[PDB]
Amino acid sequence: IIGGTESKPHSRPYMAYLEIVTSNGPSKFCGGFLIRRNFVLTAAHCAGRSITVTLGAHNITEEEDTWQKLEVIKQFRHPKYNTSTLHHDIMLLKLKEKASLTLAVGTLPFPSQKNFVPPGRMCRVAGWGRTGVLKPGSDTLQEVKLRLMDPQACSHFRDFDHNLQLCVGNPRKTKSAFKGDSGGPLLCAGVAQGIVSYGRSDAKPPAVFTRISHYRPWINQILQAN
Ligand SMILES: COC(=O)NCc1c(C(=O)O)n(Cc2cccc3ccccc23)c2ccc(F)cc12
Ligand SMILES: [Zn+2]
Repeated sequence: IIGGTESKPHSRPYMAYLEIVTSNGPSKFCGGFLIRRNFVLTAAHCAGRSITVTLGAHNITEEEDTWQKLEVIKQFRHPKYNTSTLHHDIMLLKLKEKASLTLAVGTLPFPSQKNFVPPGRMCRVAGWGRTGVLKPGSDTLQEVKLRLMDPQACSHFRDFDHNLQLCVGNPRKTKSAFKGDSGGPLLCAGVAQGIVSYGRSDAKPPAVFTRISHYRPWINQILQAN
C-alpha cells in the first residue's frame, strides 16, 4: 500500500496473509479475505505448490494469540485464468479446517445483490505490500482510500476489460495498491467489490482489480460443491 495509513489493529478481521511456496524459489506473499470459515478468496496469480494462511494478524513479525495459522488443502484457480492477459485473476482456497470465530477473525460474506459497480465512488483496500517502489513489504497492515475511475483511465493496460475488471486510483495521487498487495479486497461501502490484480512497475495509478460481481456464479458453484 502506497500513501496509506496503518490499519487499526484487527479492524479488518476477514483479512488473510498468504505465504506461497514454489519448488524453485523462496516464499512469496499475497493478501486475501475469509468469505467462509473454510474458504479464502484471492488472486489466481498467487497460486503455488502449497499455501499457508494466517488469520488474525496485524504486525506479521510479532506472534500473538489472535493468530490462526491454517493449512490449505486445495486451490481452486479460475479455469479460464490466462497468464498473458491476466483475465480471470481469481482463486478460492479451501482450508483444511474451519477457522475459529473471534473478535480478530471473522467472515465477510457477500450480500444477495451483485450489482455492477459504476465509476465515481471511493473504496478502500488493505494489505502488507510494498509502501514504495524501492521499499519492502510493510510489517503492519496498511490501508488506503482510492477512487473508482472511468474505464478509459486504464486504456493503457491493453488487455484491460471493463466488464471483467475495475480501474482503481486517481492518477493525480500517489495512493495505490502495489506489489505485495495482490489478492487483497477492495471494499466499497463495506462490500467486497474488487481483488488486487496488477498495475505498473513504477506504481503510477490507476491499478487493475478483478471485478468480483462477474465471478459471483463461479464462486457460488465452488462453495456449493465443496
Ligand atoms: C505471489 O506471486 C507474486 O506476487 N508474483 C509477483 C506479482 C505481483 C506482485 O509483486 O504483487 N503482482 C501484482 C503487481 C505487479 C506489478 C505491479 C503492480 C502494481 C499494482 C498492483 C499490483 C502489481 C503480479 C501480477 C501478476 C503476476 F503474474 C505476478 C505478480
Ligand atoms: Zn493483536
